[PDB]
Amino acid sequence: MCDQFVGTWKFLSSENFEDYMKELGVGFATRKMAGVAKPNVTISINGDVITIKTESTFKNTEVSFRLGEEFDETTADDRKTKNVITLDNGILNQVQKWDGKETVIKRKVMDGNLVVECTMNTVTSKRVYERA
Repeated sequence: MCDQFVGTWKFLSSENFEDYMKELGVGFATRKMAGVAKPNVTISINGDVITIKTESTFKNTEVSFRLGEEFDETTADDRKTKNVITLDNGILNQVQKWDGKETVIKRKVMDGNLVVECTMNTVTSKRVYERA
């Protein structure tokens, strides 16, 4: 019926993740630990406030936001970013901006799988997660 964002998702696979993180400017070596982790992402909703909590990784993070409203995030690679997330037809669209640069992270639920497609400049990278 509806499998939607809320709940807990376990890494399954990734594609092109290395060239994306290079495009972002992630340092050689942070790129390494990022490619061995199998992160667990929990999406939780409290009223009109979404929380995306990333665990089982090298550096755990938690971001809480309201749709359409701009917020700050210091990312697990030390970027200091401004973000706006919107929702259109079941896809969360995050626009992440630091230094005249920008990345777009799209999240969509497809049949108990969460597909996160990240795009910067030329480069796109897909990560798939399985519902826990």
